Amino acid sequence: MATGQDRVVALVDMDCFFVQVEQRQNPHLRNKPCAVVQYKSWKGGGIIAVSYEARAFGVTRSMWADDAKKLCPDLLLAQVRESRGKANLTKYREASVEVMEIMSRFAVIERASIDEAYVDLTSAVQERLQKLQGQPISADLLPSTYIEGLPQGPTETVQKEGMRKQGLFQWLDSLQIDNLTSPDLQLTVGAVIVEEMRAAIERETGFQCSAGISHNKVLAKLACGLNKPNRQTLVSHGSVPQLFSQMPIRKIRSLGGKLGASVIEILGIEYMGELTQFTESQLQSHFGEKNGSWLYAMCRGIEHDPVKPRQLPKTIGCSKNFPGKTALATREQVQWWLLQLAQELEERLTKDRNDNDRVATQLVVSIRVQGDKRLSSLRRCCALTRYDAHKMSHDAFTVIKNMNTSGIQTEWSPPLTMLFLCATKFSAS
DNA sequence: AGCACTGT
DNA sequence: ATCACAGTGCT
Ligand SMILES: Nc1nc2c(ncn2[C@H]2C[C@H](O)[C@@H](COP(=O)(O)NP(=O)(O)OP(=O)(O)O)O2)c(=O)[nH]1
Ligand SMILES: [Mg+2]
Ligand SMILES: [Mg+2]
Repeated sequence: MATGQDRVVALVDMDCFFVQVEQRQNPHLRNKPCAVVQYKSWKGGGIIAVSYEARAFGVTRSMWADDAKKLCPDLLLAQVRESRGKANLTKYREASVEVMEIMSRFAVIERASIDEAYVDLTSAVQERLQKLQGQPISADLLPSTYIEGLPQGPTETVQKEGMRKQGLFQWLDSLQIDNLTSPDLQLTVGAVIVEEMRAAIERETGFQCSAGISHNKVLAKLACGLNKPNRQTLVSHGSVPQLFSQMPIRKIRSLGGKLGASVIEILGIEYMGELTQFTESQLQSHFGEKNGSWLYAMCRGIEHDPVKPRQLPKTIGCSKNFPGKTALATREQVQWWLLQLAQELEERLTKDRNDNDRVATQLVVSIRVQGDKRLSSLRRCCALTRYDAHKMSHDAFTVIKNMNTSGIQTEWSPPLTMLFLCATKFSAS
């Protein structure tokens, strides 16, 4: 804990998740360059998930499918289901629940996104350590594990699986010889458990995933990306100095945006490791007490954000953009789409209440007007008393109708480029 | 409470 | 003209 080695934390991330879901359903897509796309009409659809075969051609997320086909002519495409005029992600939310439920059998999980979850293995590691007590850890228990930073020094060596094994052997040889620390043993056992977790996910869903194992959430997530796909990486406390010495600051979670850019600009540094030069007080003065404290500890491999026990989303939301000439202008238009959104929301809320024994109590309504730089022009709350689509849509209209700045009966102005309904403030029931 | 930021 | 979500922190 003084060196931030009290916990064993893992981050599991499903490999090209939406693709895997579609590839499981359509075997003709397996082991092929493939992507998942929503809305075929505009340039073949926007790509939101890309198999690794397709990545090898340069296909990326946030790319029009027509442009993707220019890079990858044999690219196959699965379409997001469309329901009530909009993209419907239910299939991937259900697939995500399959996975989370398996992970819960092993430990406390924090659902971080639709396709990844943090795991706190600290207690499971102790449990496992007293079983087989004193018995050595065989390389056969870690068949897909990389040890970041290894192999090193002097004493297969040209291909990747050979590299992995050498690094693992070096790690395990130093373990059983007492040349490593107690937290290093714990991470190793954590990694044995994460192998079993990943094998169970694949056996029971067909989905492959990658994992990071380390002492905190940031290092776990960083480690998870070092060896994708279908592999897991152990980032020990001792590997942090070399790992961070050339790690771009933007690669650390929460520094990929404006804050990270201002750390680079204000301090004149490029890599996470350079942050160790500064005093905590110096970092607090530039970035605030909380950010400074977090940065001072994080650049040394230390962070204390806990794995929250939260397997379910906190909100259930429903949105649609209306770009360009499709922006909503008549009142009958806003009311029709508000109803479409409200109807999908009701279905999902009803399923939620039956599955998870809880009810939302607040309806958040957000819109965007044509010509606003910000992603949201107005957010407004109202009570959510019944799971009734028509009420929610009327209430959503009631709380935005004052945005219309026009006189004509059947006209809305300025036109709306975005509607968003969100149920929140869940309570047991 | 409304908003900005950050992430998948 | 990507888009559809979702969580956290500030004031
Ligand atoms: N609509 C939309 N969906 C997204 C976006 N980013 C991700 N998703 C959806 C699609 C993704 O399938 C899922 C998980 O996102 P990741 O873990 O960041 N990428 P993946 O799991 O696909 O591949 P790997 O993890 O091996 O890099 O969330 C986005 O910008 N937009
Ligand atoms: Mg993923
Ligand atoms: Mg992910």
